[PDB]
Amino acid sequence: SQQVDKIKASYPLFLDQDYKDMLAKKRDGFEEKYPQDKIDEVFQWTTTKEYQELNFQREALTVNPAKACQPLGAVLCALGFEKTMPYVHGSQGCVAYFRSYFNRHFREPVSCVSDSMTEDAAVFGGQQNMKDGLQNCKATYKPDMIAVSTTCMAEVIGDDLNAFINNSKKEGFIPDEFPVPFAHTPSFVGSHVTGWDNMFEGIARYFTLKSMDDKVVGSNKKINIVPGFETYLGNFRVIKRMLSEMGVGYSLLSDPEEVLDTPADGQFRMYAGGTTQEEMKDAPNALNTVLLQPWHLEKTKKFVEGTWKHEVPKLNIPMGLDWTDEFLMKVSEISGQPIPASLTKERGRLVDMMTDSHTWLHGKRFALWGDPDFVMGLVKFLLELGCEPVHILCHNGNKRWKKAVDAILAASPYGKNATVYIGKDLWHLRSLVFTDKPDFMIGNSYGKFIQRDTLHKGKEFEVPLIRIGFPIFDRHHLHRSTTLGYEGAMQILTTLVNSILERLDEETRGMQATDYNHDLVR
Amino acid sequence: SQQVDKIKASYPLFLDQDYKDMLAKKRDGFEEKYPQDKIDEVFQWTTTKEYQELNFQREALTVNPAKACQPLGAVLCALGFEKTMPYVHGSQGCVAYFRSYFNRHFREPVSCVSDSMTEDAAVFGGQQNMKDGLQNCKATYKPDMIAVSTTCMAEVIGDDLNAFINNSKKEGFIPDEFPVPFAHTPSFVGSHVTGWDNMFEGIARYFTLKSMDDKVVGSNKKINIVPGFETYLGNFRVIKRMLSEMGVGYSLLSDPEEVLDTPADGQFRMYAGGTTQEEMKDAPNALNTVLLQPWHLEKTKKFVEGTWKHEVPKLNIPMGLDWTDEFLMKVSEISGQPIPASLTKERGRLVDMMTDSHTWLHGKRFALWGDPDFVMGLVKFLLELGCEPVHILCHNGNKRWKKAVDAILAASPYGKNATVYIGKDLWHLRSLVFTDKPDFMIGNSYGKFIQRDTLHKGKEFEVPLIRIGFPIFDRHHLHRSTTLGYEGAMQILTTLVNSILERLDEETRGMQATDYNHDLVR
Amino acid sequence: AMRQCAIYGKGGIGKSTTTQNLVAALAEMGKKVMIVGCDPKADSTRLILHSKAQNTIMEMAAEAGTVEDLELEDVLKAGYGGVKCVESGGPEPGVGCAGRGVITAINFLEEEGAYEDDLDFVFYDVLGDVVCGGFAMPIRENKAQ
Amino acid sequence: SREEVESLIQEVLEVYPEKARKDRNKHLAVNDPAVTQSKKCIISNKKSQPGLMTIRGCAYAGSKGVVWGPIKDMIHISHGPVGCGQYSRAGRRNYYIGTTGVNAFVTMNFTSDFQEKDIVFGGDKKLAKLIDEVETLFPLNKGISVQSECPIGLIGDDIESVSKVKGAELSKTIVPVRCEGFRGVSQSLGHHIANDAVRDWVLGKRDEDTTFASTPYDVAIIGDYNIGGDAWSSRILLEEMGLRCVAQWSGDGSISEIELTPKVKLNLVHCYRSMNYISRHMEEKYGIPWMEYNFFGPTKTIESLRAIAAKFDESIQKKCEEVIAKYKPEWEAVVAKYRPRLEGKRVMLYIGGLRPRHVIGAYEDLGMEVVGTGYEFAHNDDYDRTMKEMGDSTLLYDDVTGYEFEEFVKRIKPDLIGSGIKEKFIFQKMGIPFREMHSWDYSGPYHGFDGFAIFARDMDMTLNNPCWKKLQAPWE
Ligand code: CLF
Ligand SMILES: [Ca+2]
Ligand SMILES: [Ca+2]
Ligand code: NA
Repeated sequence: SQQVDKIKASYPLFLDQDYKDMLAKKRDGFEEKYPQDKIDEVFQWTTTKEYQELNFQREALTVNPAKACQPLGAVLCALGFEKTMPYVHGSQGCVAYFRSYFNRHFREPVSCVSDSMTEDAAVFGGQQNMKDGLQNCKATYKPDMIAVSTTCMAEVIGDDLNAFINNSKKEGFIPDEFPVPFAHTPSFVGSHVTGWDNMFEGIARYFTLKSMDDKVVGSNKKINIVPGFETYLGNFRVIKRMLSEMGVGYSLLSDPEEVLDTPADGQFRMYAGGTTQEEMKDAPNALNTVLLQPWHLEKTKKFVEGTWKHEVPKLNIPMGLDWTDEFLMKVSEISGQPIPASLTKERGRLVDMMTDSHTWLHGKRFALWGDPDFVMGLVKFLLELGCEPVHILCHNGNKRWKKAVDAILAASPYGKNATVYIGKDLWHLRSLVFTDKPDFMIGNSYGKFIQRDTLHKGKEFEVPLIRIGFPIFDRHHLHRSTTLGYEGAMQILTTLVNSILERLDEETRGMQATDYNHDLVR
Repeated sequence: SQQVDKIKASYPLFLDQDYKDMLAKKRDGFEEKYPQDKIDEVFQWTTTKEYQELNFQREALTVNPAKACQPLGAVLCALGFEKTMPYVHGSQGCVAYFRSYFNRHFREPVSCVSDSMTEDAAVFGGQQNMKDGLQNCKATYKPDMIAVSTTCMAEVIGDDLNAFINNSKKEGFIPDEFPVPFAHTPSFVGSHVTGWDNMFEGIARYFTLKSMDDKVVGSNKKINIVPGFETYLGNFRVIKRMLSEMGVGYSLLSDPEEVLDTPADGQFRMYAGGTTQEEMKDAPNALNTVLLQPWHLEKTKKFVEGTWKHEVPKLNIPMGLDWTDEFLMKVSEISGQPIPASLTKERGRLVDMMTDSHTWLHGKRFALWGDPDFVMGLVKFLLELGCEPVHILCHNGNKRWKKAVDAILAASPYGKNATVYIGKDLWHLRSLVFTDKPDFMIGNSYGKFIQRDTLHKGKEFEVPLIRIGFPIFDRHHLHRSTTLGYEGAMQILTTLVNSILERLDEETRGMQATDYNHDLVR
Repeated sequence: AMRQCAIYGKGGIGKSTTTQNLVAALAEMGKKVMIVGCDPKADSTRLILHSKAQNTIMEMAAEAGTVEDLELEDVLKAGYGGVKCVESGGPEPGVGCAGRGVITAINFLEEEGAYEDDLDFVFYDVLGDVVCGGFAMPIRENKAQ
Repeated sequence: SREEVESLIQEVLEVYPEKARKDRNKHLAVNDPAVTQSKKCIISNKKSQPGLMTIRGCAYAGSKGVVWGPIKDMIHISHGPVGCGQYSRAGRRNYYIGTTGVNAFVTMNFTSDFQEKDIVFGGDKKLAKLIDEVETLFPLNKGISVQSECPIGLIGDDIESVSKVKGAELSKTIVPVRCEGFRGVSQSLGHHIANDAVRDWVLGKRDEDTTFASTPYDVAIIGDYNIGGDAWSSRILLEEMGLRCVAQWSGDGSISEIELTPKVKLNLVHCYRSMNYISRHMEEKYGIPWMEYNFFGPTKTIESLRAIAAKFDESIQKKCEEVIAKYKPEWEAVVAKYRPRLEGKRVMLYIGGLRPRHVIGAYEDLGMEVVGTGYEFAHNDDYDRTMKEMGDSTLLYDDVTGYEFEEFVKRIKPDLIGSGIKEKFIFQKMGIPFREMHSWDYSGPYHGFDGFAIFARDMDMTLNNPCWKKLQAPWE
């Protein structure tokens, strides 16, 4: 039943007595459900060290991964180019998923096409799909460039992107001069960030490989900036703001900030902003190229160093105090521009915030996950805050990256209780937060199920989630945030200390029980 | 007892069994405490409509006010002028409180002096305190200006600021040309915002009253902006950013943003930035003067309109969509500068956010309090979001202001269940959230005690607090936020929808009970 | 537009009579005027109202929880030629500062919207025997130019 | 170097006009542990010079905020305009157990919110009506106090009459306190005014009542406002020692405990400054002796437990040693962990009237040295108890000025500073670790053995925090 002036949605509608009795009867009569005491017993066992050991020896089963597949990254990279349509050669199912995944995180349209290869292409390849596909796409959506990547089906059957595109052009399906950069992006190799790297290097080689004799390093007086897989709009923005603030000429290669944030003014803009084709062509002429997320830009780095001849600086992602300082100093060194008073003051304001909040942050324990560069930047800043990054998980991380992170940790007393995990998933992390309970978890929306699981053991075992990363689907507009630079550090610091204070307020809200510590001032 | 490797602070230390037994014995043996069932009975009675009626007929007692006294506002206003030292003529206790109050909100030093009038000044006045005070202050702290206000003791005994300062100069305690603007700021009249208005008009008259024959309206081509009592650093900032973005010449009269946010770089800066004396002298030469918080700038308005001859525009505080649009259009009209593409796009981005979050915001009920301009701006934006502002409380509001707010409400169907209360305090508001329960409260830190109170009645009666206003002492760095313009609307919208989603996640986190609605995507 | 005037003078020399006839003459010639009595004797408006004694703001304020409990309607009365009349009144004999009582009353008129945008003149009839800081407050507070 | 300090003082004083210079020179001194009569070296408890930015508060803060505010089951009215009560609402962490707004009222702000008409006509009738309203809406309050703000005495209100009349009418204890801010020269007179108000309107209520069963081990904790739980972590030790704590003045205190205090056998004074007044009175009137103690750090706590136990029979002295043996391994573990991290570090302190000298032992238990200390409003009997606790040639400052404190810190260069909220952010910007020593920086308790662990942890987290190595941009 419903009271017209107080309509109930699923929650709390199904809590009504008649629904509750109905669900009880459904269970008892037809679910042949395990007895509740048995369920409690197994649940408890899943929180033990014995279960954790069995959990960590898994070799074939993966549960609740913390990574996605290559083409997702290729699509995001492509989205950052002017009037460019991401095109994934292969099965269409993948494209419905890539779009939906980004639509929920950015709460914005996400354009991408597929050439719908089906069972009759599984045997002889998708050459015809590519011919008709490129023609239909250019004609229908009028992009000025089509960036091609692939689904696993096309990779497994061996479709040759280069040949397929050449033939499409040779036979007139699309103009010979129409830009169609491409990249093989197998989902069974690496992860979504690997797809970004592959797609980027593919677009870079398309516009510069054959014309390097025309380039002169440093002739355009700019600094190229390659962002990598980035899902926070404030990150593209803060980098451009700091560089402009320094009077540094630059070129952001793959800039999706405009297309991932169009205004709702009466018209739908399929395309907006983005790195121009001319900027890619001219890139070799820059003074140098800075990679913001080097751990997932290795192929791009080999091409930029080996072909463009840029002395790519060995810089970590600009997250936290030391690394933002290093990024600015290097940029200053390469461009010849001094670091201005405004940035020096911004730095000092972040330090002020750190001195003001250090007492609540000191010794707080965290479990965290995400992509490699983001995870190590988070780890570095946590150390700078006097916090303890106990469970560091990067499903798509690698051995060399782990060694680097272990070195960062060894350089700080606050890194003594930390352990870096690669190849492990969120089901592994779940055991860690039960056996060696931290104070909070810093991760994406999938972490909400772990919080729910810990609360079930008991309120005192609950590990609250602090949402930073990708994807974030259960909160609105956090994709507008910033995690890079002094601005990103201020935002993360504010989020961490207030998450601590919110939880403390929750624990001291008990009238005449725990409210003796429900302080007005903190 | 303590475990050296897991030290416990008050919470949860006192939860240990030995402390718990000790507290039980203290109570039973010497507190002659009312029986727990009697305490429950009275608590319950305090949540009823019967108690609410008795509560609303109070005529002499005030409980948990939502306003402060005049000089607090005079000090904040003074703090916004270059190398200016706030000086409060009267009792020193007041100054220890004003500083501490702002120190806890901004987490920054707050400089201000007193001339320590004591009992022997209560009979014959504080003329000597003023002479020695101004001399000692100028000599010791070297300000270029001393802005004088007063404590209630000086007001009650009738000290004549004008005469006291004139004599201090006449007798050589401070240079005759040394600027010493002043204002009487009685704590028993209006509130802290009235003190801001009084102090501002005092400084404005000091620099322009006697030289008006030298002024020509519009000769300097700028637009003056008077901010009023403002405790969010992002508000001073967003106004300057939007005006500069429009290419509009302007002058921010009382700008404390630099002094309330100095960097921690090794040195303490007692003074920083601020409106210059030259800017105050030149102010009458502007095209016009815009008051950002007109409801507490009435005395300033009379002086600006009557003496400077500026046609002060009838504009509401620039909060929410419509009012930010109006502010920009008026500024565009006065300066002749068009509204640029960047601002038009920012507007459209706020509208996009509203369309994306409207389903979670629709019909949400709120209780809220704060200063008059801030409160009406919050009310207007809530209406724009499709929310219902049920309990609107402004302790320091007035009848004309209430009529204006009632008109804003009558202009929207979403304002039908709203009631505006003036002269009422947070004890009155507490009854309202128990008798006509809203979904959330939007207010300052004092609201945490109301949330605690509602939780005691039951988890289903708990009204969570959303912190926006002043002062905010139990969370860190929220004073860096923005509530004005499109930027402030985006921040408030994000905070409101995520407060709703956080609470929904809390209510659906029950394993096999309410988690059927613990959606990964919202 | 609106001019703020104050009539100051010793008591016992017809000052209130002259003030009310000056005001009646201005109303007669078409001006919008408001008379605010600021004499503890509260006899600045009887001739305009044809009354024996107008309830003062101070009298009514002492009976209430807060001054805002008062309604302009009981305080402000229209008399001859439409001129508006108010009496500040004073605190009880021997206790308050008569001057602060006058400022309290004027501040109330301000908040209550008594100063219409219509008004051409506002005349404060103030006592000027002993010119103490109290009776000089309308000057110190720019209540009248 | 004594010479260097004397010279620092004179250099700093040079910025002052003549009058302020001569006066301030008497409130600054170089310590001499041999001195017993502090007046020979420093003067105190005098008015503050105008415009110098004293850190001091007023008598209202000393009465309402310090002494009376903490009594949990009484309703305290901040009588006068809205300011005072709002700035002091829940700013001091005087902890208590209760159902706020029902049987306890510490964190609430009750006020008569004076408007202009209240100044003109006086607020006695408003006060009387306010009291009836309090009685109607908070029926479980067990007494009311009237904390006068500046205007009360200035306009001639008679709050004593109102309290007497309404008190008899309602058969309720109503205490008028003349703590107007213009009285005295700091928070100090507020304490004295408050102690006298307790004495005159509350303390003798049970003078003729013999229903309280007393034991020979009954004591009262005098002068511990339970900041962050300080009194509870003190109380636990005294009771483990076999004593019975009848009352706590006034942290987590009830009006009944106060009224029961005249039945105790010994008054244990922690804060000498704020409550020596009522202590002397109880000895004079009831014959109850009182003694000073210190629960800051293991050395002082052990010494205090032993001195207190010596006042009772052998059974208490035996339990005293059992309690000391129980905690020995706990504080030794705290020292073992933290002293090596703080050994040799120098601290400069500036607080109110007790802690500036009372915490020295705790710092020394961690191998730290207090190179400077001073009080906002201490009297000379406080400095008499201070010089012997401080090292030779250390700096002392009474009612220090903002300017002075900053200059002394720049020269001395302490590794840590322990002061208040108005001082905190100034020094952090200078890169000097800072710990609030009034509010314990929202941490605590610091009293007793359990409090020592927290104190150590706190001094360490702040002094050795990684943030202090980052104030200088590397391009500088
Ligand atoms: S020394 Fe006097 S008792 Fe002390 S704190 Fe000052 S007021 Fe109060 Fe002031 S803060 Fe404002 S101006 Fe009056 S109301 Fe109150
Ligand atoms: Ca959107
Ligand atoms: Ca700060
Ligand atoms: Na009842």
